[PDB]
Amino acid sequence: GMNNNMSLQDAEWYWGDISREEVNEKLRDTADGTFLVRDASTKMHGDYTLTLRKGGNNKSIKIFHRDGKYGFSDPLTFNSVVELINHYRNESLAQYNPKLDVKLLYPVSKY
Repeated sequence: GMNNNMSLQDAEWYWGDISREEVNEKLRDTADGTFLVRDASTKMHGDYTLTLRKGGNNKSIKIFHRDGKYGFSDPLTFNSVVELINHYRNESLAQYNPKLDVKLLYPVSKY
């Protein structure tokens, strides 16, 4: 019984662990809505870093992973950027953090 439930590993927007330099290439044109997920914010509840464009600049708005999962609006159970992004871009980014309301509506990927 091969139960092949592939929710999220490599979305056409998602990265995981990168720098500013490939955030320079993806956050080039933009001023709003541009997710990717870099490193450089790893300590308390959150390893990788949902860097979002705000008025021309790459602002690191890091995920609530806790140990390694996904769930910001959820009690640490969502487990997929693809559904932790469907629910968030079609609603509000004041459900994640109420200091911004954009809603991840312009992410990039190289070409």
